[PDB]
Amino acid sequence: NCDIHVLWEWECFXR
Amino acid sequence: CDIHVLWEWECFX
Amino acid sequence: EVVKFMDVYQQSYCHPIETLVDIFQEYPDEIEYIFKPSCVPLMRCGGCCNDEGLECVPTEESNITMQIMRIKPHQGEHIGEMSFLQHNKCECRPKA
Amino acid sequence: EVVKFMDVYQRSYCHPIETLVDIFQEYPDEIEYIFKPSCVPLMRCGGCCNDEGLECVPTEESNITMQIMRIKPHQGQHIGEMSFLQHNKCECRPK
Repeated sequence: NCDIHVLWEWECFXR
Repeated sequence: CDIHVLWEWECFX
Repeated sequence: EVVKFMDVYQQSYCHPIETLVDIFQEYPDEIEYIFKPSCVPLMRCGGCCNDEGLECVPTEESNITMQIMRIKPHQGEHIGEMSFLQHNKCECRPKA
Repeated sequence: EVVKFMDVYQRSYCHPIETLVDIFQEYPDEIEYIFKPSCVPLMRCGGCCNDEGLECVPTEESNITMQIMRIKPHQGQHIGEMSFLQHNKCECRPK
């Protein structure tokens, strides 16, 4: 769900 | 009032 | 009193933010006139995207009307209404 | 719901306003690194003066420190502090 075109969730900033 | 300072309507008069 | 990383990211991510836009950018055709104020607070698309390849661009647009002082030298001055474009929603799209 | 002239003038006159400033032009020497976010919300002198011929310039300045993600590719990621200049008071001075 962590698409570069979309804003925010911490569990993106996991990777 | 001065040009360098901001505001009162009676400048815009 | 450091600004927390997630607050910094949320405040800087591509969104509409109050920008001071010069009126000559919006009404260049009105050459003979000097405006007061010479620029205007408009909601304009600003901020960064997750990648350098992307740009913050407007998707939804609208107008706001504002009282602005018109001054033509050797004529006088008056306050009229003037409509200005504003950005309501923003998107991160590839650079074309 | 028209915006009254006095409100427009007060909101537009030379003052410090939240600006989203690119990190790359504040720390150009740091080429090797990629930052997240790539820009930062700083109070910067903006707006107009009573005559074009004056410019809105900073008088009182300070620093704000902010947590920013530093990335050197193929090396790893870290969140450090980074200090940025910001404008507290503004003046309309001749060009």
